[PDB]
Amino acid sequence: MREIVHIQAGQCGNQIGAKFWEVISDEHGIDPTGSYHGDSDLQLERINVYYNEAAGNKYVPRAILVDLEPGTMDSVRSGPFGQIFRPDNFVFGQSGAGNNWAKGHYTEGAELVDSVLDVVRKESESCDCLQGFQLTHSLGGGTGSGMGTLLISKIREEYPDRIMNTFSVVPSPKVSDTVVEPYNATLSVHQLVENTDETYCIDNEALYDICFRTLKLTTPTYGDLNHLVSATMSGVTTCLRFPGQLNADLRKLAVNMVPFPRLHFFMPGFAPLTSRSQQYRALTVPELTQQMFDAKNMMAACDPRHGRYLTVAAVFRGRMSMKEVDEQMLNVQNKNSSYFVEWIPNNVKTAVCDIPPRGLKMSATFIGNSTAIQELFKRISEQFTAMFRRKAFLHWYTGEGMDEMEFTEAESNMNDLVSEYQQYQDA
Amino acid sequence: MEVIELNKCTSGQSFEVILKPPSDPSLEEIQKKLEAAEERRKYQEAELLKHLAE
Amino acid sequence: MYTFVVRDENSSVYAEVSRLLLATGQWKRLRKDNPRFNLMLGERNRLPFGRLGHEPGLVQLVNYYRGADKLCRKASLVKLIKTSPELSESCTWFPESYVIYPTNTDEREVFLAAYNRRREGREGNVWIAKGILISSEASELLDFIDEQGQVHVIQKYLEKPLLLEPGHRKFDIRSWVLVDHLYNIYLYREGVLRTSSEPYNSANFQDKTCHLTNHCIQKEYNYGRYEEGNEMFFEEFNQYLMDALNTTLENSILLQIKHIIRSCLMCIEPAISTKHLHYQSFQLFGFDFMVDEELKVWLIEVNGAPACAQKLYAELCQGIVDVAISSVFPLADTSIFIKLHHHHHH
Amino acid sequence: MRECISIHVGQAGVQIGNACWELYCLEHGIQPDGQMPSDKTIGGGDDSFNTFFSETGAGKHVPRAVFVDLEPTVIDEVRTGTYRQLFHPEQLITGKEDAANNYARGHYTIGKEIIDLVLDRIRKLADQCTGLQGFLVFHSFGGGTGSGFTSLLMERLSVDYGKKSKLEFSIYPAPQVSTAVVEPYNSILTTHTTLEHSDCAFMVDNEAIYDICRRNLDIERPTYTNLNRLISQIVSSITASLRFDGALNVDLTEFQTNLVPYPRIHFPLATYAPVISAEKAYHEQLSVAEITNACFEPANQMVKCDPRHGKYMACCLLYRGDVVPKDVNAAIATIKTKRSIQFVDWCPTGFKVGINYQPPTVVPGGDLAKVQRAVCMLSNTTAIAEAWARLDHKFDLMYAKRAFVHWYVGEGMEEGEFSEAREDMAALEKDYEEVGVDS
Ligand SMILES: CC[C@H](C)[C@@H]([C@@H](CC(=O)N1CCC[C@H]1[C@H](OC)[C@@H](C)C(=O)N[C@H](C)[C@@H](O)c1ccccc1)OC)N(C)C(=O)[C@@H](NC(=O)[C@@H](NC)C(C)C)C(C)C
Ligand SMILES: Nc1nc2c(ncn2[C@@H]2O[C@H](COP(=O)(O)OP(=O)(O)OP(=O)(O)O)[C@@H](O)[C@H]2O)c(=O)[nH]1
Ligand SMILES: Nc1ncnc2c1ncn2[C@@H]1O[C@H](COP(=O)(O)OP(=O)(O)CP(=O)(O)O)[C@@H](O)[C@H]1O
Ligand SMILES: Nc1nc2c(ncn2[C@@H]2O[C@H](COP(=O)(O)OP(=O)(O)O)[C@@H](O)[C@H]2O)c(=O)[nH]1
Ligand SMILES: [Ca+2]
Ligand SMILES: [Ca+2]
Ligand SMILES: [Mg+2]
Ligand SMILES: [Mg+2]
Repeated sequence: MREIVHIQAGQCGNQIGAKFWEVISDEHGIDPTGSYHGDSDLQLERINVYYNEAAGNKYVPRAILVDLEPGTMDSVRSGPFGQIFRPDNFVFGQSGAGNNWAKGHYTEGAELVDSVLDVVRKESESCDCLQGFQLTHSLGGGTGSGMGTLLISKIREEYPDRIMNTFSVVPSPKVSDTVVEPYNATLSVHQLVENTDETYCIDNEALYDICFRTLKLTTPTYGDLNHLVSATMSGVTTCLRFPGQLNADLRKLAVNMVPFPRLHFFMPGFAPLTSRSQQYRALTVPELTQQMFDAKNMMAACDPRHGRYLTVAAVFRGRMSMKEVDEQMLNVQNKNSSYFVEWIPNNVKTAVCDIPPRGLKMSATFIGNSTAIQELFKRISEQFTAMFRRKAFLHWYTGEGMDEMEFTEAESNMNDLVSEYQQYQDA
Repeated sequence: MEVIELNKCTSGQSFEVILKPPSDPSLEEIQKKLEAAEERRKYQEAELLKHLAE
Repeated sequence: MYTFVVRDENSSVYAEVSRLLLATGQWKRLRKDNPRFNLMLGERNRLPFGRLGHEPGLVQLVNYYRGADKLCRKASLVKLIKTSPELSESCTWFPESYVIYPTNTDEREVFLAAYNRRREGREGNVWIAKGILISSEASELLDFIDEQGQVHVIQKYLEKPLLLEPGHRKFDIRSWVLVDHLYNIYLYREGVLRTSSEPYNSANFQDKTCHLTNHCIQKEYNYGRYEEGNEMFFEEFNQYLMDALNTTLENSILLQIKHIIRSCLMCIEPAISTKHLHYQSFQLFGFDFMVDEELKVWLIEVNGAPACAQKLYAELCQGIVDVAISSVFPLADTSIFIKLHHHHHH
Repeated sequence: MRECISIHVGQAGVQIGNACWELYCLEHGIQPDGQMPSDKTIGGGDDSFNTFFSETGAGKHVPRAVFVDLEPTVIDEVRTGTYRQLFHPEQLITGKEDAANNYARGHYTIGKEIIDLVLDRIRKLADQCTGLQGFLVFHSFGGGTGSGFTSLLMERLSVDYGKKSKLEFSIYPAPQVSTAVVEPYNSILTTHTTLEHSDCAFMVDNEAIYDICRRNLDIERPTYTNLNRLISQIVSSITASLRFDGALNVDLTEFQTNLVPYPRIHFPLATYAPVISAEKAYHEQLSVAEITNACFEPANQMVKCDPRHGKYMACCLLYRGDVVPKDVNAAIATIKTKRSIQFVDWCPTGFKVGINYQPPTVVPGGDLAKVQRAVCMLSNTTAIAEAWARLDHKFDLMYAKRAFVHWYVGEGMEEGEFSEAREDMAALEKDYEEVGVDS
């Protein structure tokens, strides 16, 4: 009844997107049928944020599934939770995007985008008071990247006073060997800087390293990477889905998290880190607090000690002492005060939700707007320039109508972003 | 020191004790207020829509 | 880790406390405007006491007592003594004194009431102003007060001071007093006589290298003749009092000093104590004393931000840490002060 | 008899209102359905309690209240809570989406689409009043609605009810429970725009109340419910003289007269005693001297500050319970000799005392113990400006970098409205310093 519209785009976007629906549907007591079989009414009080009700007391994700090839969507459909999704919200083409941002944004994607907007519009029109949109996608491929950014631009045209939120998956050569990813991602970041209000930087570099170094998985799969993504996504959406004081809608989060409109790229973090394998000792509140702020628990590969936190939100789940939570939270700030900008007083805000995630007695999710996120953008930028200075691989893009100029503006805008962060790390 | 104004009733009582003596915007201006803000929002939204059209 | 900030760069004493704290490796200094501190060593003017004790999770302590200026400004001090019944007009350890304004409240009239019973007892009638001048002649000072612009004090000048021999010299005593957060009053066992180097001349009041005993006003005019820096310490002065006068420092002067210090600070305790407050205060004071030839002690002035004497920085600054600070913020894992307390029953 | 309309704005305003009306009903022995067995004039009256309740032929006592929130959640808890029948649906007004912790969204953007509706609902209550005195307005400084809508509402009540008194109960922001990092911005903005429109404002700092709850009720982590029950006892205390027979502060005009000689300096400090845990097994009941003396302990104040280091301009003591004048005067005599209490030169040093013999009522199952006698001091001391200083400093820190400003400009407000509101506060902190210090 403050409604969110979810869209998932491309391979990655739909993979993490389906995972998201599996996990929260379980947290809200909804089964693949769409039938509620839970034992508490916290589960239902705010269900209409993410689900429409249907006849037979049926709950149906407010979810649009977009791709330019079918592969992944067929997989969603005949998977476990596939029956839960509204069939006419599956919107797909046949040709695919060949990891090519230009195909996704300008050629192949344009052919399909109006159909997606028809479905978005139908879902918007039956919302008591729509708050905005959330999108899941990668930035290194073509559909999620180029088409997903194209959609963002068009949604903002029709709904310019609604909030736009992305879970954007940032590429890393530790996970993909596709050579043009830095292109597709620099081009996407340009879009996100201008047209989203909140972006969760979910860095495939960090997810891989957490899987290998910490979880001792010698051969990480996308399944292992995604388990981390779904846990983070459950965590960062908890204040929107359950009854609560703080960051209970997208706009309020935005207001608390974004001091400057361009600096809306968040480092998420999760504790305790787990692989898909039972965790038998519950964490103490001090442990959650120390872990959630640990660099090794960050889903964006940045060293938080290399920058300064503009704003933080922390979300603690499970039955625990609020007193201990406040003491520990306060203790992180007072022991490391120098990493928290002094010109934004009381910049850390903390929420506690009694329902834990499945699997855990206790958990914490960290959302940080820190200036160290530049390291991520510099990395993408270094990879971009290495190719761009020899105009390499550009024919794949100019062949779809693009000019070099457009690459140059994008590189520039992301380098401006980086230096604005630097600006505030030294203030 | 000096008690005064002693008032008593069924509910209670009151008095004073003294230790020491001494030694607007119009309806119009508002409706305007609101309307200039809204015009500025409209301009900002229009500029964005102009930009998105480009 | 405890934390602290520094907001008075020119403080001789607190410079030294910054060093000693860091060197514990259990205290971390922050930028002066970072509010997430356990301890502030504050500025001297408009210290923002209203922003203290509103940081959850932080016991906060400051090195000044709000309200203390009332003891430490000459106009206020004089005022405080006449008005407070615990001190009163009686008060036998403070020179008769009056608050006088320029004419650009005032008790100029009531000053003369006494000036012309010393001209109508023809006895000693020398006074002193608050840039400072002594005179026998009232209107040569009043015409000096209005010609300077600030509110000033007129005080009876003590014509019969104790005089150190060899030298026929004059001195004041400075005692360093520390009041902690519990309002324990701690007298540092080392005081110092800030001496003159030039024989006291009672017939001539302009040549003021002999009437004013200030560490600066001596230097910048026989500095160093009888002892370093015109500073006699207590072992020697005690020794001299024994030799020359057959008495002790403790008995002749120091009981009086302890008495004056307690009386001063117990007077204002209710206006400045932090015992139930949301931040706690401590503070170092420097009390300045005069002794007459009769071995009678007189309070000159109280200093809100005193400097120590070079020899004694190391020990005093350590004591401040031990009692004023580590009392509030303990560590893991011989006392240089004497505690002023006295509970007589009547 | 002259009627008073209570207006509760935003989550904090509303939840505090709930708590107050719950207490008022118990105090006046009015039941959840609105029936009052002790009232014998059925369908009417001009008793003192009727200043705050209207009556129906069915025998129903209904608050002279209007609740307004820009989202519905919180007002829906009233609509279906235990006092649902007390209120006429038309007194509970809600929007679809809230002001998102933004003064401008609440003032300019959403305020415009709802102001007229509320004014009309307030007009419906005013029309049942033979002699309306004016309004009590309850809101937070830090919420978007509480700050932004309220100031708009206050500018309009000045226009449509010019001769009428306006009092505030204002929640001043505290990080231990605040929900937004821009609360300092909102607090200053609403204070600026609201200042000329409010005759007397009682600020409560959530910090103060939170700690009273920790320290005196042994509550490990205070909730709004804990906080509000406490706040509501202070409020009831302040308003008792308007709902009960007496001769002190019998009308809204009198608070201004007794507590506010300099109009802009209209922020009296409340101090309340005794606050005693209901779980406490053995409690020695506290004397008149003891609870009066507690009125001068910063730990018992609604705002932490130190009244020793400013001056007084007025001081009322409001007692409930077994208290007689003679005991009050002895208490005050002793206290004057012990404590630092300096009035300004142009004001008598003295107290106005109000005694209601009925001891404080408490919510059954609440945290507060029943007590034999209690007191609330209202003192207009320049020391409360410490709170202004704190708020202003935080505002300066953020605004120097324009942090978050774009959210406000985004809603139609102009960057200049920030610096103009800060100038007003700058001058406010100056008025307080003139009045309260010498050298
Ligand atoms: C780190 C790079 C990705 C993550 C891994 C992973 C791919 C994966 O997980 N794949 C390839 C689609 C199928 C999926 C897994 O099979 C292994 C299934 C069980 C799974 O995790 N399925 C999940 C539950 C499913 O939801 C899913 C998710 C995404 C896509 C499809 C299906 O295989 C180990 N890959 C390419 C590799 O490890 C490869 N190695 C390389 O690319 C190296 N460079 C040569 C890497 C380290 C940069 C191959 C030699 C195998
Ligand atoms: N004492 C008290 N403080 C509250 C309560 N609710 C919110 N607050 C405080 O008020 C401020 C939050 O403002 P709210 O009143 O929630 O804001 P709102 O008026 O609902 O405005 P929007 O939600 O922005 O539309 C913070 O300082 C909260 O701690 C309450 O019930 N009691
Ligand atoms: N009533 C008095 N009788 C005799 N000598 C006096 C006196 N008042 C002041 N003096 C002399 O003047 C000297 C300095 O005066 P005073 O102490 O008032 O000024 P000051 O504040 O600049 C230095 P400090 O802050 O260290 O005390 C004293 O050491 C003392 O010898
Ligand atoms: N974390 C995660 N990353 C993925 C997944 N699938 C693809 N990626 C990454 O996403 C990028 C390729 O984008 P993809 O979504 O496959 O292309 P699209 O279908 O054209 O949007 C590369 O950086 C891949 O490593 C996934 O399931 N999980
Ligand atoms: Ca085609
Ligand atoms: Ca009646
Ligand atoms: Mg692919
Ligand atoms: Mg609200």
